[PDB]
Amino acid sequence: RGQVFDVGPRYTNLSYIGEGAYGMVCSAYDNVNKVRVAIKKISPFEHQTYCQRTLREIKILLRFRHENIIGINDIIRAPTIEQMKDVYIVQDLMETDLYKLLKTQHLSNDHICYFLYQILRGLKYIHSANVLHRDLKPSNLLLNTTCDLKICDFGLARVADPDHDHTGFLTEYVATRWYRAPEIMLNSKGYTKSIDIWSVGCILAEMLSNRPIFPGKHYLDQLNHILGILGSPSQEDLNCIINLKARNYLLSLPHKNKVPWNRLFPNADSKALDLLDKMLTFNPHKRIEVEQALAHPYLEQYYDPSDEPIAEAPFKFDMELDDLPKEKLKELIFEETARFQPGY
Ligand SMILES: O=C(N[C@H](CO)c1ccc(F)c(Cl)c1)c1cc(-c2n[nH]cc2-c2cccc(Cl)c2)c[nH]1
Repeated sequence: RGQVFDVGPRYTNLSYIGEGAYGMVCSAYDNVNKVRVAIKKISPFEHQTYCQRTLREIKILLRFRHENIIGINDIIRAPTIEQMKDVYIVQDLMETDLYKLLKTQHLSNDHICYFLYQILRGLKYIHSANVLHRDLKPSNLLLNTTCDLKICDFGLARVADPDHDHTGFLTEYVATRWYRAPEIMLNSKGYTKSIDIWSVGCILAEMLSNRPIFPGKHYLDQLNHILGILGSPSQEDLNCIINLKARNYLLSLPHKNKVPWNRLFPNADSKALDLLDKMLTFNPHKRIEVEQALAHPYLEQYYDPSDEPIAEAPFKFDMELDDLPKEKLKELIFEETARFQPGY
């Protein structure tokens, strides 16, 4: 089962937790700190896109330190670049993720409130570093037995660049469909923080209902679902969309009215539906920002600005990775991981 999982002398006792495209995660015993950790094997070097997501996660996570964000406490790889085929990343061990919880567990308002807070608290740190996660969703939210939440997988994360956000209509995207903001299908590259707030809103809705709020089955169908609930965008909102093919598509649509949140979520806290509304606002300029969300009445019993830390060192203009070849991406992954080598 546990294939070629070659963590050195330090980590023993492996258990298969899960898999993915180009890697595997197992639990293991840290014979140094005596604590049982999580280790993720990565085999990305064949594809440039994988090397690009591996490099992004490592640069960022090594520079981040926050309780609601997953850490990288160690990295294991071959001593030379020629010999390095895989990379192992040691990270926090968490019992489950939110995606698995929503399948079998119904969350109490208290849990929804607490999970939401921790997501926003950690998102604040990320955004304060001028970084967008860009792939927030239930499966990227980890929980332990005492319901501590940590955000993971920054393979899609980018440095904010709102000046280069505008793009054409139905422009290709990578992040998960159900949690994709409307503007992504319209005129946005997803380079503004408002992208994350939308996903978090979709996650809030899903926590109230245990099912996706906008479960589109393909690219354009995603927009249909969102507009089916939010209704036709106002004139003022349409004017913010200057692209003609995007505006005209929205104009070609029949008028639809807003479907009441309380109609969708009968048992839901009204304070929760009010915030949900602010998060799932069509216009990304009007959409609530992370610090407003934290200060929202629904999260009153947790809100504490001084206990909600921001990044010490924010990333500057984007990392320029989209350009470099696999070969150069492997070197950068090599040099970024050097510090964890005993020969260092
Ligand atoms: O980076 C992590 N996961 C990303 C996306 O979620 C990933 C999963 C597979 C893969 F093949 C890749 Cl490339 C990326 C991660 C999870 C845990 C992690 N601690 N404790 C438990 C886990 C865990 C929970 C559920 C499922 C898994 Cl599998 C692991 C650490 N780090």
